[PDB]
Amino acid sequence: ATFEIVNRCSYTVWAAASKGDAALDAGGRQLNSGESWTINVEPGTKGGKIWARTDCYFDDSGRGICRTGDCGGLLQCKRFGRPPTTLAEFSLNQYGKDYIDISNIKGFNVPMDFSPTTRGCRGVRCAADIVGQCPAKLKAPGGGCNDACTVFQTSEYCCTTGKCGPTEYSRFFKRLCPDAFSYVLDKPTTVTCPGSSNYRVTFCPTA
Repeated sequence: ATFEIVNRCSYTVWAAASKGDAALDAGGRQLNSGESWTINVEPGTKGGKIWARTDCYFDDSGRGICRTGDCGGLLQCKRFGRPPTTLAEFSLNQYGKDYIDISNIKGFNVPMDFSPTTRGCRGVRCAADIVGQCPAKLKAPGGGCNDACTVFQTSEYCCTTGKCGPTEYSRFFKRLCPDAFSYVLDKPTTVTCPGSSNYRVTFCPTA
């Protein structure tokens, strides 16, 4: 499957793509404002994620740091990134279909659209100004808006026991972005797409 990753933000981002225990394609790349990077993701990839990283530094060997979304200091990510990270999430070729969503469960750093470029379904978007409107207790001093599990480490926010409800913090993310997951047991906003669809992830889709 191809994923076209497009940075429409006015700032550079370092895109990342991983399934948690491995890179997808090269795992990460710099995207200046307006640049597009197309990756190939193996069919059947389960639990894949794409995100943006901000304010990164890397040396000539590809090691360094990002202020949001850092994946163990690597330019080419092979693990998931440090919150806060808006997440494009997908599982491909699962019994004939693909499944896509956007999640704020790991916080928000950059607005995003995640849409098919092929027929048969609809995209999802979280492009409100969540960082500007972020509750004071969730603001990440490094940049971004953390989720409440990251900040407070409770069973209720992290849904550790499997039985959590919405919270004042999850409801903030859900009010600003109704079509993204705001907590683990949110009513799902997953879209079913034809198996083997192709996609575009656009950072900062609106102005």
